[PDB]
This record gives sequence, C-alpha cells and structure tokens, in this order.
Amino acid sequence: MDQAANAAESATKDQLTQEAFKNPENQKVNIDANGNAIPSGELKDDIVEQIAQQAKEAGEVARQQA
Amino acid sequence: MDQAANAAESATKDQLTQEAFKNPENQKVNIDANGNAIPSGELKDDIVEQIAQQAKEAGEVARQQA
Amino acid sequence: ASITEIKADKTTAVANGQDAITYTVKVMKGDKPVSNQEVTFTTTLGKLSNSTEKTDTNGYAKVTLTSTTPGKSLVSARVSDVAVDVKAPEVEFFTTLTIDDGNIEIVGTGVKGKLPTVWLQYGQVNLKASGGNGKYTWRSANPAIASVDASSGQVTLKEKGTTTISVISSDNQTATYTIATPNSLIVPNMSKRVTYNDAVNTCKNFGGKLPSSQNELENVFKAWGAANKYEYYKSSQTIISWVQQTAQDAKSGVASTYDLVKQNPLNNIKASESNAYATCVK
Repeated sequence: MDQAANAAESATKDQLTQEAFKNPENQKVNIDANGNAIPSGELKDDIVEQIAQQAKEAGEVARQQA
Repeated sequence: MDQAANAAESATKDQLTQEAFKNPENQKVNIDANGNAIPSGELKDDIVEQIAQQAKEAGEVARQQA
Repeated sequence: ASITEIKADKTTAVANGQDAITYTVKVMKGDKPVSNQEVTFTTTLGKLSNSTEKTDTNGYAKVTLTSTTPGKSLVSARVSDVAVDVKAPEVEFFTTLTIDDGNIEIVGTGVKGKLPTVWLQYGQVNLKASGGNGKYTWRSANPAIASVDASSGQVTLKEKGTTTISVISSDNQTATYTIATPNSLIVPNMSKRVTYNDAVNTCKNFGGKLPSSQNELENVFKAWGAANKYEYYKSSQTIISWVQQTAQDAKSGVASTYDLVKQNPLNNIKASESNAYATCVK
C-alpha cells in the first residue's frame, strides 16, 4: 500500500550508492592531524543528490502502481 | 566500470517488480479449459513498461557516475 | 730647510680613482716659515697629483692622492735640496661598497637571485655586501615592512610595502638596497584548522582573497620551499591550505589543497569539515 514507496526507492538508493564507492572520484576525503589525506565514507553532494533523486522517483513509480 | 549500468538498473527493476504483485490490479489472468480464471505471473504491459523504464534510467545514473 | 708638519685630511678612501686624500706639509726654518721651497712627494700606492710642490708664504704645501686599487698607501714627502725624508701617516684605500641585489639568497632553499615578488610573510633572505673593509652592520628604513639582522644582513619580510635597507662598512662607506612592494603577500592564518567557508570568511574578513588555484600556492613553495624552515613556522609540520572552489567543486561540496610544507597537492576534500588552514593572499 505505502511500503513500495520505500522498497523501490530504498533498494535503488543503496544499489546506486554501492556502485558509487567503486570509484574514488565520487568520494570525499579528510585530513588527519599530520595533514595527510584519509577516506571518509561520505560521497560528494552532487552524487548523494543525484542518487537520492532517481530514488524517491523510483519509489514513486511504486505507490502509483499500488 | 560498466557493471553499475546493470546493478542499479537490475536492483531497481526487481524491487519495483516485487511490489507490483502485492496488488492484483497490475497482474494479468488466463483461462483454464473450464473457462475459469487463473493467475499467470506476468504483469500488465503498461506496468512492465513503466518498471523497465525507471530501471534503465536508474542504471543510467550508474555508468554516468563511473 | 725642515719639514715639521705632515698631516692627512683623512685615512680612508674609496679606490675609485676619484676619492682623494690630501696631504699637507709645513716647511720651517726655526720660527720663520719657508716659502717657495720645493717639496717632493712619493707614494707606494696610488697617483699623486704632482711629485713636487712649492710651499706658499706660510710654509705649506698640499698634494693629493687617489688609487684605483685598494690597499695601504704609504706617502712620504721630502725637502728637495735635502737627503732625509719624512713619512706621512699610513692611509688605506677600500673598493666601493655595495649590496648585491642579484645574490639575494633565500634561506629556505638556498637559491640566490633578485628578491621574490611573492612573499611568504615572515620569510627570510640573506643580503650580501661587497666591498668596503669587510665588516658590516645593516639597517632597515622601516622594520615594520622588512627587518634585518644588525650584523648578518638577514632580512625577514613582514608587511606588504616598500622600504630600503642600508649597510655601512667600518671604513665608513654606505650602500643601499631597495625592497620594492611585492605583488602579493602570502599569509597563512595558523590559528586553528578551519573550513572552506570560515576560510573565505577569514580572508575577506581581515582583507584579501583566498588563494586562486593550487599553482598560485605551488609557486610560493617554488621560491621559499617548506615554510617551516623560517623561524616563524619552525614548528608547523603541516600547512595544508584551502584553494579556490571550482564550478564543480562547489556542487560536489569539496575543495583542493596545497601544503606550504609537504606540498602534497590534494583534491575532493571535505569543504565543510575543518580540514585545512586559512592562508590568505595579498
């Protein structure tokens, strides 16, 4: 009824999120005290944005069909 | 590299496909010899269409980010 | 028939063939000063205006000396018609003193050349004097813009501006080097780590922009090298600095950074987290 509005969305987000990290480009980086780079799970905003879009849009075709 | 062009797409299709059957409306039906209705896994075309769209579109935001 | 006075107007002079030392001798006969008495001079270094002179009515006879090479000139006058002479006091010639504006060494690197037009505030260079008698003491016409070690000529750049440093040699000569106002003064606010926003917030604030590309910062390094070699930064093992945010960096919510010590150019850095330092230019 109103669960696909998450299932379709949620399955999509994660999947797109998983494929994002397989590419360093999309990721962000931090600086340890020594001033050296370090990995920080977070992805670039225009990427998080771009995923959390095609997502709620996929979770939309969910409810509309229920 | 060119796998997300499937991962994102494929994870989305299925998820949307799973939520489609939780509603009889979207489904199709057949007639057993006796002329009685029967369930036939297949979903309505405008539904398969509508899923296999938001899909290759989700698998698109895949490659574009790789 | 007797020289009783032999004086020299000074004892130091420039070996430029023009700076002259004047010798004055007095010829007497008891209390009576002898006139038109001819006196002969001789030096062991330099050119005498003349080698013979006649005393005036007061018994005086001046003569001059100059030299194109440095050294000790030992002059000696003598009354023509007599055998024994009289030695004047020893004098010394020194080459024109100068501050070589070409051999300015950059403390960090060790490279020598004109003074950089891009100053890493609190940076240091070594001015090199040439000539005089060797001993030097330096001075800045404005310790605010640039200061200099009294006896070593080490200069440390401070405020964006123009002043002139001078040097004086013990033989009492003077030379001066002009420090022209720089195109841009690099200033790393070393307070604490900070974010791209608080960064632009920092530059704009006290005044001035954030550095342009990594290159603009990279250059500083190729001029002064690891900024920690200079006293003022002798402790900061790292000076990762915020660079400008390209069109896409904005969107991606990240920036780039150049390190004024490790160099280590980096990209896709958290534009929000306190990752780098606020280093402002000009």
